[PDB]
Amino acid sequence: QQQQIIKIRITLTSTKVKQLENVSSNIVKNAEQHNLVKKGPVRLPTKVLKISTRKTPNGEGSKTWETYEMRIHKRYIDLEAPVQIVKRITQITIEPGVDVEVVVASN
Amino acid sequence: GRVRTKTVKRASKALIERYYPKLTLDFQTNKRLCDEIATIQSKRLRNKIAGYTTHLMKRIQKGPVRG
Amino acid sequence: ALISKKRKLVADGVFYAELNEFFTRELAEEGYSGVEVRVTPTKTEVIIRATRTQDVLGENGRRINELTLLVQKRFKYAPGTIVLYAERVQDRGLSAVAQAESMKFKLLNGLAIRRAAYGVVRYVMESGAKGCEVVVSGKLRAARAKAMKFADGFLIHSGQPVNDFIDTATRHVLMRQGVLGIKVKIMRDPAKSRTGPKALPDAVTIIEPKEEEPILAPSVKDY
Amino acid sequence: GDDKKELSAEKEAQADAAAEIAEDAAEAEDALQDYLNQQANNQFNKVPEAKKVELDA
Amino acid sequence: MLMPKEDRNKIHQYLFQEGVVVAKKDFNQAKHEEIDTKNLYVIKALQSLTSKGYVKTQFSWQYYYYTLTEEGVEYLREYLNLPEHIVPATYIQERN
RNA sequence: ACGGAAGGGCACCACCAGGAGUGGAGCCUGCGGCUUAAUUUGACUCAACACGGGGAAACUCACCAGGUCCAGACACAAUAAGGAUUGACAGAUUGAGAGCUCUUUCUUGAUUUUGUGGGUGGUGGUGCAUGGCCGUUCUUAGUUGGUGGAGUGAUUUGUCUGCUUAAUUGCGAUAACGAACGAGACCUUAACCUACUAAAUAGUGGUGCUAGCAUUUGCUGGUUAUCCACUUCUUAGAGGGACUAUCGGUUUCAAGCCGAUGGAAGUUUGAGGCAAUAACAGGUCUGUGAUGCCCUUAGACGUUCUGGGCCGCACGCGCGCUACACUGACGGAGCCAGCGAGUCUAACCUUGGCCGAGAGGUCUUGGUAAUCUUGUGAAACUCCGUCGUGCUGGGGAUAGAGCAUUGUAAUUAUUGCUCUUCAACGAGGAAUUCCUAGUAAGCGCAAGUCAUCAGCUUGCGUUGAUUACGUCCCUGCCCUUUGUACACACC
Ligand SMILES: [Mg+2]
Ligand SMILES: [Mg+2]
Ligand SMILES: [Mg+2]
Ligand SMILES: [Mg+2]
Ligand SMILES: [Mg+2]
Ligand SMILES: [Mg+2]
Ligand SMILES: [Mg+2]
Ligand SMILES: [Mg+2]
Ligand SMILES: [Mg+2]
Ligand SMILES: [Mg+2]
Ligand SMILES: [Mg+2]
Ligand SMILES: [Mg+2]
Ligand SMILES: [Mg+2]
Ligand SMILES: [Mg+2]
Ligand SMILES: [Mg+2]
Ligand SMILES: [Mg+2]
Ligand SMILES: [Mg+2]
Ligand SMILES: [Mg+2]
Ligand SMILES: [Mg+2]
Ligand SMILES: [Mg+2]
Ligand SMILES: [Mg+2]
Ligand SMILES: [Mg+2]
Ligand SMILES: [Mg+2]
Ligand SMILES: [Mg+2]
Ligand SMILES: [Mg+2]
Ligand SMILES: [Mg+2]
Ligand SMILES: [Mg+2]
Ligand SMILES: [Mg+2]
Ligand SMILES: [Mg+2]
Repeated sequence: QQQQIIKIRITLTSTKVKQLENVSSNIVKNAEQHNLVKKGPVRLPTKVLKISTRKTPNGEGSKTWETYEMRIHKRYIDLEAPVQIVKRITQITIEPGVDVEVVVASN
Repeated sequence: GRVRTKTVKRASKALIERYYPKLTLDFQTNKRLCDEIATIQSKRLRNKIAGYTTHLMKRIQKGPVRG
Repeated sequence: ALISKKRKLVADGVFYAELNEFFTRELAEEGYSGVEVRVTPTKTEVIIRATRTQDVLGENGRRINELTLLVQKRFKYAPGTIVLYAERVQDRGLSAVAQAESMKFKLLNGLAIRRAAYGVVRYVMESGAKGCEVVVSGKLRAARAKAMKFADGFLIHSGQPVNDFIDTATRHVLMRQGVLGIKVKIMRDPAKSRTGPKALPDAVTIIEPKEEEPILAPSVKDY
Repeated sequence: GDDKKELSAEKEAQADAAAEIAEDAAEAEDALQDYLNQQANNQFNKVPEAKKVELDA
Repeated sequence: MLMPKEDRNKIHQYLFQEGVVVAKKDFNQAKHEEIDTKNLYVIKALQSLTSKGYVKTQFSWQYYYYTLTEEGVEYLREYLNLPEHIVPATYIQERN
């Protein structure tokens, strides 16, 4: 005999959308499959990490420049569910690359 | 230039060679045809193809075409 | 604790890089290839994908014991907070890096030049690759530098399918007289792609109609 | 290598690869000193193993 | 190198415990994480211990990775006069 | 493969037709030269000269004047517990509170010292020994195999007159047929979705609470939850969309190309990423704990420490910046972007409040960030004034005097502010650069660098044209033909 609501926030962040979106729509389909109360995936502006560099190790040549970029996708989903499922839901839905973060609190 | 690559024209040839009943002078249906009837890897290439089989269609209607 | 998201994901990537280096240096004579981090609650799961795990492992479980400790003490985990595992790789023949260090170990074990690559090509092809390439760019026996293209089968070289299908590996083999470059290319058969696009974007297959017997004046059936 | 000994290269490379295929098919089946470190300096911690005195003038 | 026995032991000792040492390529660190001596003292100490075999060294990305080996085991066994079947990193932990 | 033979092409790193310029001036910045203790060095046609991400006050750093230290593994040997070796107070000394060395006399214990062998570092040489990476050829369109045809053979044909394309892109011609690499496909980004899934980290309408002006209802605000609703705008997952579409001119009525209509979009949708075979003694051992060999290794070419130098100034060259004014300068006043970035074992991005003319200071404060800085109220530009063609209030070099910030350090003035001083330049000789649409040009911004320093760079948005829609005249390459006694291939 236990259990109590919490008003939870799960943030998902990664560089491989397909996994991200995999774990993201998993959380939603799954925990709503057992009727919770949620605010669905909120996608934040996928921010872009640029790096511009001369290709040359030296100085010679037409000065070719070249930019690398890495993409940081972030999501979050809000839940209100007893302690059990949350702990269940945090340990599982594990995925190499997707960064899960679960805060608590309505403040 | 809008000259269509061989794989476009090549495939079109094949499609008309074996699916003239089915197909029309309408691109849009010729396009939806191309899905159920062939394995193309991309939307863009498929339309590039469909539009050309559609082209060769309107041509045949007013006289056979070589190949 | 307490980091930028931006700062972190980059920070992770560097962590990867250093980690993959250290193993690549450390597990050559074991045919090391790749890592994968798998972070969890309570653990961090480094998985060493070499070919000869028995050597990675060590007497009733040493060496990986050493290697853990190592990885551990440096990045400053807290004994137990990180864990290691050996995982013989499904057919080494389709890992560029696997066959790179092969030829390193071919030439370096006093082997003919073409016997090295023409072997490596043969084994790689025989392993079910759809295409393979071996550059040997360097200097052998004679003073001047040369290079040599060794290849067989089918490769593509441009755009996105490259990312998808061809694996690349360079390796610097330091011999008596100078060094040379080994450069390996495997192109994996897009057919078997499993996770991903299962062909060349080039690929346009027609489904083959059907012989039909027409005629037959109308008639309807009941049910 | 020279293009005049070429055959004998390809062949020796072919068989080189049959040798690799052999090892990898014989791999589809093929074939405690305790006391501890901090514990021996704790078990031999039973001292009377030094001396100390001085200080005068 | 030139270094008092105290700092020698604390390295040799610690090595026999962990069978593993790591340290950054930066001399003048004054004291390093884990062992209690000068960073200098560590790096060269092992280097000596390596050049007579005993232990191997490995570099990459600015940190030395030192691995004690079987012959070193007996040598350290000697320089700490511990009896055979003493210790190393050669314990399989608890059930871990 | 090459030609200082012929024939074709292709391109704003070619011209046409134009723009906006550089070339002249002041300064900024690189290169040379000169000078110097040293003024570290690489690179010299496109393809060296705001390049080595090279904005050097120490560091960096390689240069110069000097000063310490070994971080000289290991092996043999020698020394040697009657002490192999280590350290030092003060003084002398020195730039120095370096026991460097010296006076002096404790200390230290087998870690060192000495010798040889062998190692080891090195921004020492060699990029003409190499790897790797890069640049160039290349704003290019080239490479190859199966079955067949020719040839004793090396080989050729396929891969070609023509047409077409940005394209060996295609049509067509055809002893070839049918394909593969590369081009295309693909991928990323900017464009279209009142369709889909949603959002107090985005926003809308309604309602409460509430302010001002009107009152007859109205107009314009306030209130990160007082509630209800929505997803047009914003965000990003999944889809959809365009295939040069319909119609018509034009052409071997072929590939195509041109025009109108419709369309978010019809120049490869615009812009990128990727990119075959091959070539160069291109650049880089000064990015690498990549590396061969050579040199060097304790009076070091190792390293560190103090100080200078890379900035040095008769002068040649290159990239730039600011200007010569009135389509303007100033002074009020309006007031509008986008790509970014930000502090953990920390001192990053900074709102607000005060104080200070200013630069700044000071108290707090929000933000690890679609949540705070920030609506980055940016600059051109818009408006009402002042000035009125006069080197003028255009212009702001050079110079003095003061304040203040970064930093251990600001002198050879890091930067910022005030006052003053107020040059040359009145549109620039021969020459030469870049460019065809949201482009050119004008205009700021963030990011890299960064303690402090952008006259640089990489991206970004803002305002927004004139003139081509051509050609082979110039120059550059490509192709074919052709000659060759070249093949290490006209160096
Ligand atoms: Mg292709
Ligand atoms: Mg492409
Ligand atoms: Mg002209
Ligand atoms: Mg002009
Ligand atoms: Mg100057
Ligand atoms: Mg100095
Ligand atoms: Mg010696
Ligand atoms: Mg010697
Ligand atoms: Mg070096
Ligand atoms: Mg070269
Ligand atoms: Mg090279
Ligand atoms: Mg040179
Ligand atoms: Mg052009
Ligand atoms: Mg024949
Ligand atoms: Mg030809
Ligand atoms: Mg919407
Ligand atoms: Mg219209
Ligand atoms: Mg040269
Ligand atoms: Mg290099
Ligand atoms: Mg300079
Ligand atoms: Mg330049
Ligand atoms: Mg004004
Ligand atoms: Mg005052
Ligand atoms: Mg705070
Ligand atoms: Mg005046
Ligand atoms: Mg003025
Ligand atoms: Mg800046
Ligand atoms: Mg610069
Ligand atoms: Mg000839």
